[PDB]
Amino acid sequence: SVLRPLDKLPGLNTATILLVGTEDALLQQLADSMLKEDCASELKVHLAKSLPLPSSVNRPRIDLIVFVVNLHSKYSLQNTEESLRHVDASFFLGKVCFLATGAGRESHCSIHRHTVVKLAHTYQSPLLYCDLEVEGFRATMAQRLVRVLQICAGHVPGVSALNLLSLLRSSE
Amino acid sequence: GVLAHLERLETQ
Amino acid sequence: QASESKLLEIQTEKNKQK
Amino acid sequence: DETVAEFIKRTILKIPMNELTTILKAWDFLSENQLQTVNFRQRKESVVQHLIHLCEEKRASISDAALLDIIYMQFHQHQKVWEVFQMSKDLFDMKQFKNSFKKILQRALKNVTVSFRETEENAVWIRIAWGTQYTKPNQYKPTYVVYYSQTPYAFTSSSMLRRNTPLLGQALTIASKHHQIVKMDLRSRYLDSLKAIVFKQYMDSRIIHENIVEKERVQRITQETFGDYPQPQLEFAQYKLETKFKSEPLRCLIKFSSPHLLEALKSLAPAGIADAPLSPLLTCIPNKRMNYFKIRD
Amino acid sequence: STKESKNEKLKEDLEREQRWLDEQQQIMESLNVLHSELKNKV
Amino acid sequence: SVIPVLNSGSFPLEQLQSFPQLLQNIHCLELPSQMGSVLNNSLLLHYINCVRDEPVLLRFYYWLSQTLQEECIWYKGKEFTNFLDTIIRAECFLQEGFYSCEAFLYKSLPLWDGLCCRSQFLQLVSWIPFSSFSEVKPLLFDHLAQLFFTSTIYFKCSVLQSLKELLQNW
Amino acid sequence: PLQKRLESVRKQSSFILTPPRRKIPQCSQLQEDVDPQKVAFLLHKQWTLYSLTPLYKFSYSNLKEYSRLLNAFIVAEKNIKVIFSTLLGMKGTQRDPEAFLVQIVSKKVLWTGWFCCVFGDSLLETVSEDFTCLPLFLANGAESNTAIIGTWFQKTFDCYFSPLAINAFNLSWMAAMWTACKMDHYVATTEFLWSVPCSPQSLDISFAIHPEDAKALWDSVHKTPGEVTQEEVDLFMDCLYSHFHRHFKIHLSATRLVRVSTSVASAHTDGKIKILCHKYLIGVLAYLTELAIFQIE
DNA sequence: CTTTCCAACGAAGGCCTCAAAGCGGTCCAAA
DNA sequence: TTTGGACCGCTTTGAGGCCTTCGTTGGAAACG
Repeated sequence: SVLRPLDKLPGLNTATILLVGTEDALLQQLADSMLKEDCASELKVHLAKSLPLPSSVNRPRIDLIVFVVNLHSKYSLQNTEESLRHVDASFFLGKVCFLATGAGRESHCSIHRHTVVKLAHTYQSPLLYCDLEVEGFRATMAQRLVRVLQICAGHVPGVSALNLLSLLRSSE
Repeated sequence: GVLAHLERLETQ
Repeated sequence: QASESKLLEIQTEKNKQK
Repeated sequence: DETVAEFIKRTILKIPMNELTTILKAWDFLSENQLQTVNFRQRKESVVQHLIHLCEEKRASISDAALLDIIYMQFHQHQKVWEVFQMSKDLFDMKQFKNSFKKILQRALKNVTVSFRETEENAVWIRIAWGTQYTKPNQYKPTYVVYYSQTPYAFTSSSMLRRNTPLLGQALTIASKHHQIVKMDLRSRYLDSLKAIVFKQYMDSRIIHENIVEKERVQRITQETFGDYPQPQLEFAQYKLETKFKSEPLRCLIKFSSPHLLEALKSLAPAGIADAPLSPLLTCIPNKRMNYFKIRD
Repeated sequence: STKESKNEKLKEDLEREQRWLDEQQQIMESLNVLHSELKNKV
Repeated sequence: SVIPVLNSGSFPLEQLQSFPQLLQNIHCLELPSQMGSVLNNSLLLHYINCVRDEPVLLRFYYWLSQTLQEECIWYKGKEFTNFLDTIIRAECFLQEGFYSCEAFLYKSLPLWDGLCCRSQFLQLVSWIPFSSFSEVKPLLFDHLAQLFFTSTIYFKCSVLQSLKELLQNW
Repeated sequence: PLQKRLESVRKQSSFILTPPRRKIPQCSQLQEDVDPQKVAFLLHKQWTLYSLTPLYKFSYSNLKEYSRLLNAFIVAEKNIKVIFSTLLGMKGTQRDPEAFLVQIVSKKVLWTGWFCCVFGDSLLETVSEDFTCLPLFLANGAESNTAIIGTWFQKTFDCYFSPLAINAFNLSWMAAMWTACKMDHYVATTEFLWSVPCSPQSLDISFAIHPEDAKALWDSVHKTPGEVTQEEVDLFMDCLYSHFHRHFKIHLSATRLVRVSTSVASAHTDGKIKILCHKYLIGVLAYLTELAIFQIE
């Protein structure tokens, strides 16, 4: 089931986020950091291990896609590229983002960061580096994700997803 | 100075 | 800049008599 | 004798001074007044010298020293690796069993230092110090064998038993009035876990988790395979495999090392590292009572 | 509050700048007089 | 120790305890075995300002770069903040930026969360050597924009102050 | 001067270029200047890795002065002596400086230090004439002695040792590199070690392959003769992972590789190196020499 | 056909480190 | 000002890592 950003209608001032990865505990902690504070708009969090997403007739709009990647394991990579085949190209227009964890510890980074940099640059998608283990870094990434959600969801008048993509674009 | 002031502003 | 030039010239001449 | 004196000294040095008193309460070879004459707050050299004085005042022998070593082994029971022997093919008596075992081991070559110590749950502990035809048995390379009355299993610490393994096995099976004796390939250090295994004696509704059916299935399968009870403390595993590639058979050899096995394996499926149903080669460790494995297609 | 904080920050930086300027001054006269003395000696 | 202990007709370095002594013996100074003590000793900084010596440049570069790497890896804090403050104070002098700090910031900016030592990081970008606006943007200003478009408004004012200071310095 | 072009070259150093292919080392006998006894002492020993900034004003002549200075520092810290030796034949090129050994002998060698650089020219291309570039340090002995020697070197030559680390990517690459090497005498089966990431100590998988099976699988996944390519390494790892999952349905790919051992040499992530065969020894150094540069730059 | 040694390497005793706690000195609360 | 109490200091020391030695079948090589 290929996911589409333009399937249904969203709720009244409602925003949704999707997190796809392997480490369930890290996803739960990241969602806890997400919902530590709530803005004016209500927020829904979805966590999944792989794509295509399980079928559900009651699925609301998923306005943001975030893939967590650990440089500690190639298994998370293979998961990401296998899951990437179950989403349309329209999500790639600023509705998709990549968050790499553990990049600071160069000794613990199994795969080289050049690989994920090339992967992100190939699809022209934003790339973010953070460490979920550290509480401060996790919190900072928490307001970062909340506010990028606010930008992409259309809550603030003036910009869209393609605008922020042209903002967050890398030179090469 | 003013940079320490801004940092103590994000502390809030 | 003036001090750098002065130190350069004094060092060069000092090595010059040596 | 000086040999027994230095043996007792070495055993005491092995014993932590914090529990030496308990050792005496378990040893009981020396009178309680002699124990009172020695304070344990003073220096280690002083206390060991006083213990040497006390044992020299009485008659120091090999049996009492061996009993002290046995009880030290009981209190520790963590410094040796244990293997399990099975006997197969109904009247028992302690005295005649001891007599027969002693006679067989004396008939082994000429002599051996054998000591017995009955323990709770019918745990007869036997300390054996081996000696050749022309030398007194050595007390620096001992072995321990644990026997349970009217049971088809026995435990052995194999530190130097590889020198003469069949002798101990035949002696044990003839003393146990059992015909067939075999060694299963099961080796571990936590002796109590071996005891258990051989006898089988062991919220923020805004978040909308997806694939929750997978999580609830994997946790249920893991719980059904492992169980709520604390799994036996097993520390080493090793599989020797030789199977066709199917992707001339490839010969593989894996060793699992863990301070607490059966728990990291229990957490693999919740962590998502392995599939929800683990392979039978890992789910039957307490079931099959097997530690070393060889499987072929 | 940022405006005050930067005001005193700039005042402190300016004072440090005059301190450094003063020190490098006598540094310059010392270097020049040493250079002249060495030139005259040779 | 973050700053190595100093170990020594050239004027001995230990005898350098007064400003007139430096004024008299500037010509016959000798380079220290380790120049880390040059940071907290302004006396040797005066000679460093004009020495323009190639080997000491590489020696201080490797020194400060490996020091920054070890401090950063050991952090994951107050001593690190104080050391970076001393580095910034020294950077205020010499009226020119260092390269070890530049390389460290280049390496750590993509990994930077934006809040570890924000006060320390944002004052180093002020002292960045002049370069064409075609190599720094792909490596430096991209992550700067990444933080800027998503971080706090006060952080935006912060980076604005940093860039205006950079413009002034350039 | 050198600083400007050095800035430019590390500005050009970005993680954008493809990883270049590496030439497989060939069977190379020890060089004539190489003393077999010295390397035999060096080989079959454990070494700890350290990366070093180029030496400042290092001379190979005044070795006795260095030895007496280290002895004075040691006695200041406190029947031992410090010996400096010069070792020939283990430089990758003529540009690479001469290598030397430092030994601590108790008047029985207890601590050994090796300074070397093989095929390391990028550092030598960006250095002035005064400095000596031997960024590779191998330590073998007590950690206290290593710390003391490091303190002396920091005080003397204005440099540090940094504990060099090896990630899973580099370790897998080097594993493929030595499994590409041809060994006449397969005297050690290849063996890999893993570690599941968990705060409590958990299972550590060790996976061993018979040398014949490993060589056959390698030649099956060997495409470019005499060269190793990233696709070869990736398919090697993928085949191993597929075999492991076919065996046990466990995704080994979600685990951290921590140690890789083969017939010729063995490496550990913390910085442990064991060398057995001299025929590829020199090439080994060259590879790890690049890592020192990659830590310096 | 027999005997002894090198090898394969396994293993456990011993060296070496440090994390633990009791004893000792010193400062500060109380008489 | 004097005395007791609690702090931090110091030494003692218990446990784990680790190198090396002992033991060694099993094969190879010499042979009454």
